Amino acid sequence: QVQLVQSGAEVKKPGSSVKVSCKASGGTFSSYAISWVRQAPGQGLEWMGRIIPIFGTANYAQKFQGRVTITADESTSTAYMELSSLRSEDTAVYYCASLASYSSGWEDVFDIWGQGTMVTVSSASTKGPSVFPLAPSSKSTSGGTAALGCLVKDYFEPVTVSWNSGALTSGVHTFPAVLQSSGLYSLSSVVTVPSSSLGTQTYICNVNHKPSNTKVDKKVEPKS
Amino acid sequence: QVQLQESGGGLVQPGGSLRLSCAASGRTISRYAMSWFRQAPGKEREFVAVARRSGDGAFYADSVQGRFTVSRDDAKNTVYLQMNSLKPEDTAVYYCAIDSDTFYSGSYDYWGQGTQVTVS
Amino acid sequence: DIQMTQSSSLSASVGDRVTITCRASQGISSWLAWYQQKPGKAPKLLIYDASNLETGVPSRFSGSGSGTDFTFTISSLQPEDIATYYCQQYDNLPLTFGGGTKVEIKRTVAAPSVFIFPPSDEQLKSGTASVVCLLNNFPREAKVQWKVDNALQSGNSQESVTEQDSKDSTYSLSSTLTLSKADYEKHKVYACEVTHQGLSSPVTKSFNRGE
Amino acid sequence: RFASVYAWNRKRISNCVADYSVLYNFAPFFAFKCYGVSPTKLNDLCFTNVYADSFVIRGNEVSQIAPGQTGNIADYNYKLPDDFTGCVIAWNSNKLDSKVGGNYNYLYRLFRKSNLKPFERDISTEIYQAGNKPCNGVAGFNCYFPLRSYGFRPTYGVGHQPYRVVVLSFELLHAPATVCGPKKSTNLVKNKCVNFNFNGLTGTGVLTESNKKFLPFQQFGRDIADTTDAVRDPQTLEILDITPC
Ligand SMILES: *[C@@H]1O[C@H](CO)[C@@H](O)[C@H](O)[C@H]1NC(C)=O
Repeated sequence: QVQLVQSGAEVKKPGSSVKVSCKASGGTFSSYAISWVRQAPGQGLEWMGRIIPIFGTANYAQKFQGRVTITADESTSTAYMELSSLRSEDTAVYYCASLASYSSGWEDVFDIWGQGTMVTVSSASTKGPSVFPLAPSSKSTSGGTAALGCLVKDYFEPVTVSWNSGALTSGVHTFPAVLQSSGLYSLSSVVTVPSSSLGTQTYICNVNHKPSNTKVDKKVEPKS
Repeated sequence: QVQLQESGGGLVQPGGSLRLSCAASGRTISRYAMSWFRQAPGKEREFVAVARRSGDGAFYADSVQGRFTVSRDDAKNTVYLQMNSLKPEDTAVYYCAIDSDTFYSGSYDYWGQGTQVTVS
Repeated sequence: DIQMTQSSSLSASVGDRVTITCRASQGISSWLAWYQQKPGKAPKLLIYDASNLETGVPSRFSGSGSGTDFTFTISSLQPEDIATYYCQQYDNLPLTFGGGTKVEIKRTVAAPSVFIFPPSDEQLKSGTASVVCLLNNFPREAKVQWKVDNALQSGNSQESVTEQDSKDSTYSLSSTLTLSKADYEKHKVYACEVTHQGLSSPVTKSFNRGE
Repeated sequence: RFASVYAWNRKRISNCVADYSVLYNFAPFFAFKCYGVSPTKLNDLCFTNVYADSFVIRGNEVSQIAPGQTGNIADYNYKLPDDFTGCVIAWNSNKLDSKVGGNYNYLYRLFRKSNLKPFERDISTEIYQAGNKPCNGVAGFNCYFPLRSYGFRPTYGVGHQPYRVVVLSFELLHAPATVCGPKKSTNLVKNKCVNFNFNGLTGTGVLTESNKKFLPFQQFGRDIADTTDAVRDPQTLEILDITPC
C-alpha cells in the first residue's frame, strides 16, 4: 500500500525561489520513485522532472532545466523541488506522483497521486477582502424571482461567499478567480430568490477569508 | 450571435399541424440547416423535422405521421408549409433552430422566438 | 519533439457511446495512457496499457489503437463521468500530456434567467460604479454588451462563466461592469443587453441617474 | 510489455497445437538456438509440457543465456539447467524499450548471498548483508540495493542495447503428452509390418491387440533394456503390442 501527501499552498514574489516537497509515505523509500508534473491554469499536465531516491538518477524537461532543480533523501523520505527565478507565469499547481517505470517491468505511468501544491505569484500580500452588497430596484422583479448580489474585491486565495449564513444554495452563481491590474483578486456571488420575498423576508450575505482569518457580513437593501 | 424571428397563425379548422413560418436575419442561413423541435411537459427535445438543402422536402421522424413538410425559401429567409392550421394535440410549445455545422445534418442548435397557441 | 493533440469538448447523455483520439506526429510504440480528472484536481489513472485496464476501474471504460494513433472510449456514459480526460505519451523521457478532452453530462437546453441590479451607495460613495448582468441555468456560449446613453459600447465589463451544473447540466454567466463615478453620472441611462445562444432578442434592462 | 530479467515471467503452454513454423518464420528473431532439438524437427515432435520464460537484457549479455554459463545473469537472475532442452529466442528491442536517459523498469541483480539454482526466481529485493557491520537501512560497500537498472539509452551500442528474449523450455519424457505439432493422424494398421509414430515415439514393427492389463494411469510399456513393448493409442486408448518384424 502506497499513498502520498504534498505540502501546503505557497505565495512569493517574482524572480525569487520557491521550495516544495512531497512525503514518500507508504511502502519504502527504496521501492519508491517520485516525479513532479506541472498543471497550469488553462493548460493540461506538464512534466517537470523525475527522481529515484534510491538510484539517485534525475532529469528535467527541455524547458525547465536550471529554472527547476530536483533533490531527494531517505532521512526524510521525500522528493525536494526548487524553482528559481520564477516568472509571474509560474502561477500554477504542482503535483508529485509515483513513477511506476522504476521496477519490475512496469511503465512510465503514475498509479498514485498526491493532493497538489498551489504556487501563486503576484505583487500583493495576504490581506482581507473588501465586501459590499447590491441594491436592486423594485421594478427589477420578473416572473416571481429577484436577484440578490454580494461582491468581493481587493482580496488575496479562497473567499467563501454564502447567503443566509449558508442556508441558501439554490441558484448560486459564482465567479472564478479573476485578478485585477493591481495584483489583487475578486469574487462575487449572486443568487435568485422569490421576488415577493424581496423587502418582506430578510436576507443577508456573508464572506470569509481563511488566510487572513476574517469575516464580513452585510445586509442587502433595495432602493428607488 | 444571430437573429431568429417567428411568424405564423392562420387558424382555419382543427386539421392538425403547427404553422411554422420561422425567419432569420443577419446571417447567410443557406450555409446551415434549419430545424425545429418540440418540448412536451417533462420531455427532452425530439428531432421532428429539418429543412435540408437536398430540395426533396423535409426529413422528419416517425413521431409525426403525415402533418409536417417543412420547406424554405432562402431568398426571403423564411420557412413555409402546406398543411392545415392546428389541433389540440399539436398545441405543445415549439422551437425553431438552425444547425451550426457547415452543411451538416447533425444537431447543434441556435433557436429563436416562439409563442403560445390553442384551439378547440 | 514528440507532441499530441486530443480531439476538445464533448457532451453526451447517460447510455450512449463516446470516442476520443489523441493524434501524434510519430508512431508511439503503444506507450500511451489515459487519466480521469476533475478540472484542477489530482487525476486518476484508468488506462496505462493500450489494452489493459488497471485495478479498480470498471470495464465500462475502454480504449483501442496502436502505433501513431489511439482511441479512448466509454461504452456507456453515466453521471459519474462529469470530468476531463487526458491522453498521455510515455514513449520517451521528455514526458508530455494532452490538452484534455472534457465530456459534460447532457441535459437538453433551457432558457436563461436574465437579471440586473445597479450599484449601491456603498459602491457609489467610493468614487466608482458597477452593474452586474446575469444569466442563470442555460450550452455555455453567451455575450453581454452595454448601451449607456443609447449608444453602443463594449470592452468595459468582466465576463465569467460558471462550471457545469450537475443538477441540470446548465451553466451560469455572471458579469459585472466597473467604471468611475464620473462615468456613472455622465450618461443619462445605463443599460445591459444580453445575448445568448437561446434568447428572443437582446434583453434590455436599464436605469437612470436617481434610480 | 516484457518482464525484467529478475522476477521473469513464466507461462505454461499445454493442451494445444504448437505451430512452430509461424515462430521460426518471424524475421526479427536474429538469434534462434535450440538444445537437444532442431528447429526444423519441432513440427514433428510432441512434448509433455512447454514453459515460456520472457525477459529483457543487454545485447552481448544474451551470451549468458545458455546451459552452464557464468555471469551476473546466469548466476543471480536466470540460470538454465545443464540438461536443458528447448530453444532460446532473442531479438532487438531498441524501437520499443530504449529511452534517452530512461527505461528504468528493466533491472538485474548484481550480487546475491549465493548462486541461484536452475530455474529459480527471487522476487524479494532485500538488501544484501555485509557482515562486518549491522545493516537495517541503506549502507555502503556490501549493503547496496542489489538491483540496478540498465537505463537503455539509444546512444548505447549493440553491447548495451536492449534485446528482448524468450526461452522455450520443453519437457521431453514420455508421460501424457499434450502439445503435439501440426502433424496429421492416419488410420491405424494392425498385423502388418508398419512404421509408427505414436505421440512422438517413432519406430518399426508389427502392431497387435494387447492382452496385458495396463492400469488407467499408464501410457507406455517397456521390456528389458528400455525396449518399448506396448503403447496405447492417443485416439482410441486401446493398448497395442509392438513386436519387431
Ligand atoms: C479422435 O477423433 C477420431 C475421429 O474423429 C475418433 O474416432 C476418436 O475417438 C477421437 N478420440 C478422442 C480421444 O477424442
